[PDB]
Amino acid sequence: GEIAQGIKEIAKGIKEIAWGIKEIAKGIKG
Amino acid sequence: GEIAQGIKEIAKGIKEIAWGIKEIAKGIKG
Amino acid sequence: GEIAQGIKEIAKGIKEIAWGIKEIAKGIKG
Amino acid sequence: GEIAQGIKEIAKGIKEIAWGIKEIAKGIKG
Amino acid sequence: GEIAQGIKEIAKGIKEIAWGIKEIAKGIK
Amino acid sequence: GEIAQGIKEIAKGIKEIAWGIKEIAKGIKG
Amino acid sequence: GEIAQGIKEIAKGIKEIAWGIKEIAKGIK
Repeated sequence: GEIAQGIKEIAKGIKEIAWGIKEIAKGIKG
Repeated sequence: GEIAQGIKEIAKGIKEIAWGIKEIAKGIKG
Repeated sequence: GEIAQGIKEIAKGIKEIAWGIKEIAKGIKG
Repeated sequence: GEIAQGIKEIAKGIKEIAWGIKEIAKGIKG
Repeated sequence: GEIAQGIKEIAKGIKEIAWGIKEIAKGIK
Repeated sequence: GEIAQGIKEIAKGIKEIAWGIKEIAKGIKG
Repeated sequence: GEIAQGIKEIAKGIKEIAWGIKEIAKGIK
């Protein structure tokens, strides 16, 4: 259960990186 | 099943990062 | 236990990357 | 099989990130 | 034990990436 | 064996990201 | 053993990313 929870927290962090990269792409296009 | 679901969510986030990086590459090349 | 702890430490580092990427996006946006 | 498939999808997305990063390096060198 | 050690070495490297990214954000600012 | 192969494919893609990041560093330093 | 070896190769690649990101931060600075 602690392994499944760690993996889910990785997935959450990866989604937050994807959001940040999209914000960089928008900044560059500005 | 929760481990397989976490790994699939990581894969989804990584694909969204790939899309964002490609958008940055296109923005810079503009 | 050591595997679950290592995975949690990966998740912590990935969150720190997400914060850094957000700070880059803010810098680019001015 | 679902775990092996998720891991393979992570590998595919990571290779797509590598391609994008190489295109950023090309854009900067322009 | 070799798997746990490899995972811990990934964690260490990811933290060092985080520090570098923060330094980029400071450089841009 | 399918899990070991997926992990090795992730390792390959991570090395290709490392190469691209180094090419960015060289581009900027130019 | 093949799983432990793959994880160790990921750790090596992550450390090389960390080095590259540090070089970017130095370049911007």
